[PDB]
Amino acid sequence: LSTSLSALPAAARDFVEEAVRLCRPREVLLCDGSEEEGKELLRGLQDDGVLHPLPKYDNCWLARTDPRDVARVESKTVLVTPEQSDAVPPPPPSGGPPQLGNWMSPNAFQAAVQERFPGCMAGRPLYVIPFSMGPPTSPLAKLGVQVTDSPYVVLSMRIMTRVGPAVLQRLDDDFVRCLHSVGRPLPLTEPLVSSWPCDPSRVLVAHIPSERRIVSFGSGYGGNSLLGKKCFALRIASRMAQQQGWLAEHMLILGVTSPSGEKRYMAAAFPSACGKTNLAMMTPSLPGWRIHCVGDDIAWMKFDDEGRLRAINPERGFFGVAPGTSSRTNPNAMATIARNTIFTNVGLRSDGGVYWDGLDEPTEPGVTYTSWLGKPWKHGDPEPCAHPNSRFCAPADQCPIMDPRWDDPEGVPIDAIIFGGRRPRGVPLVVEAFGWRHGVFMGSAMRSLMHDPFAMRPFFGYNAGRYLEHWLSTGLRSNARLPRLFHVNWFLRDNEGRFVWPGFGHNARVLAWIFGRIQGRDTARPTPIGWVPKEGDLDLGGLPGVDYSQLFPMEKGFWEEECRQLREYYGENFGADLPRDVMAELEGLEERVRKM
Ligand SMILES: [Mn+2]
Repeated sequence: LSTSLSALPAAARDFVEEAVRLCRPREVLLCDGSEEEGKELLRGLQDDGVLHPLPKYDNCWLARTDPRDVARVESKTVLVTPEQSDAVPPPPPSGGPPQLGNWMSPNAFQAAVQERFPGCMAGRPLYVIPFSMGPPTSPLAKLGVQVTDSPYVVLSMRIMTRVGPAVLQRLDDDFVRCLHSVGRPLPLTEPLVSSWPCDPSRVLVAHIPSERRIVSFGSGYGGNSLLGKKCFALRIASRMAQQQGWLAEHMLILGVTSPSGEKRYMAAAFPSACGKTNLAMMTPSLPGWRIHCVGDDIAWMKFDDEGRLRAINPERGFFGVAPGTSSRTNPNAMATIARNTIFTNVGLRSDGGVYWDGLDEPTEPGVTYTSWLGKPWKHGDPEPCAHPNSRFCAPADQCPIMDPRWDDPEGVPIDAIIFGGRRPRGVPLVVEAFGWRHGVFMGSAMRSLMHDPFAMRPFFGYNAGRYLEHWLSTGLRSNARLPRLFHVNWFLRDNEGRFVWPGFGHNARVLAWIFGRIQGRDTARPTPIGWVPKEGDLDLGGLPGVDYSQLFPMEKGFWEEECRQLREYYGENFGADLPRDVMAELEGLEERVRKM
């Protein structure tokens, strides 16, 4: 933290001074990403009452939020473009709520800024955060400058991105301007809740791609405030990608090594509550196989000169949902979050540790709890101890299975892309697409019952139909080594309501099959929905009782209904903006189902 801004290049300096004149902060501080700066930020945050130390652990801290500021606010998140059709398809003609993004006109956007930002930082320091999305020297990396009046945001951006000097050395006119304020100028006219400033009634999270700009007001929380995380890495980036010939995706990236020494990388898009982080840092249950984590949320991908799809993880840390995390379910995540971690809205224990539903850290008898609301809590309370969207924010380099190339500037070659879902019936354990367009259809048809195409539903940066067109166009690249495309479902249930598939480390068996398919192996049989593993070619050795026929249902009734639902979904939500090739795939599936 320094008041000297002379190291900022001209365009970055211009942006900072614009924000200063608008927001009227008490002082202006340039962040350098150093260890000493982190200690300073922590001290101020503890003094402000925002952070509780967690003396059970090594340098971990707990923040709590105002109950009105606990998650991304989709209804207040908007794309700002001169033409509405550049941002979103036509409104559902039957009058249903728009579900592929919100549009705000430039006129309306500017008027909204003018109601909110003038003088919003009075009495507060403004912090300048120069940051890189990706290793700063990667050809796939992109820079930003975020200004904010939240030390909490500064601390978390330091973890989630690359911040400081090394970024400054690369900074020119080409960066994303990221303007943030909690919207609580001093003096306060009423007490805060949990020392957490916000302006919930006026929250606005705006994306202005034509201006390389993100503007976020009134929330201090994760997806709204850490502008690299979703605003930049998916919304702004997806539009850049469409214009510049790459892909910015809501995908984990992992490396899979066979017992015989070959390594393949795979990306996977999962909607919420499908075990995304459990897959990305899985400990495999097939002897000889290794899994490494490259990232568990965002993937930026571009074809190289040889036609290989190269991916980087543009983030430097994990901002993960805490509830459910345990040594039983994810020992790698437990190791990642054991030190130098900021927890938000989890429970606090009398022994100075944390608590959330599912946590299995041994604790002494007589240990007691305080909920994320600051109230005493005991098991059986109608409310959870930790908020369901409570988070850890931890450096990625603490994950024991980080891939050796997780921060390699060249990126890793992707040979499979996996779409995920959670269905009790109908959708097989694993299916491979018959080709590129068929796979793009599978991605567009993902569910979460809600539809979540490519797991991008809340994160489109431009017309979702045109994003599907971009995916189709991408497959036409001359001499591209296109990854094979798959859809997986870990969550089929049997007649008794128990899972047919044990999941977790056994998911490695599904990755092993996919690995073999990448290798050109003759291990599949055709079905109306795509290729499935032949019985015997999916390794079920050591899984006695697991019933192959239950893992690969082929139910005509289910698919007839699924087709009806998709047709209605496409018609209402994409209309004329749906690419013909996608509709053609639905029509093909319909005809194949007719003959089954
Ligand atoms: Mn995500």
